[PDB]
Amino acid sequence: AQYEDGKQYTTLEKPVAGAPQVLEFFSFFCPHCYQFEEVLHISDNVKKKLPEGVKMTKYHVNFMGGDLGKDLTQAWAVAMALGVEDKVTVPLFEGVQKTQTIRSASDIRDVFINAGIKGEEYDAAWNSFVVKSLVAQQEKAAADVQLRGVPAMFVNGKYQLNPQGMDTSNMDVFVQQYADTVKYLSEK
Repeated sequence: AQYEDGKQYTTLEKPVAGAPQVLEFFSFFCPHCYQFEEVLHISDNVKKKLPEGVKMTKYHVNFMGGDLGKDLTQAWAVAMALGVEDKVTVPLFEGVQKTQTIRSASDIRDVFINAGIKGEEYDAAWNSFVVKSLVAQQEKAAADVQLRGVPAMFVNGKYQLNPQGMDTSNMDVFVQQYADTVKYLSEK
């Protein structure tokens, strides 16, 4: 065929019931994730080709960057609860990988403050049980698929995107092939 298991995707031996339709995993420490976000705009281009009525989910992971890795997962939980993913994503990546000004939870907080979320609002979010369970979700979703690498995308809990099997000569062509694959998998 033109889309083959083990080529543009792999199949999970252990499918995950009740999984989000389109599930993406990343880490602010993850160098390809930086590419995916800032240069390739993967998430965005996938969304543009998805049928709609389709939920898109994105979660942070713990297994990179030790202690700060977990701070970042709790902070992404804060971003999700407050709906401010799109104001903090770029400065978190640049603060971690470009400028390296993020070294503690307090520095993560500064990014949100500078993005205009109020201190009081952030610290209440940070400390809230709704954020705790949002952290639990991120971890549980990763655990459900035995996740050991990012970036990672899963469709309907059964398919995993395999970008290593796509041409990288052209970044544009890489992204479209990627998004078209998600769409293919989506209609499976």
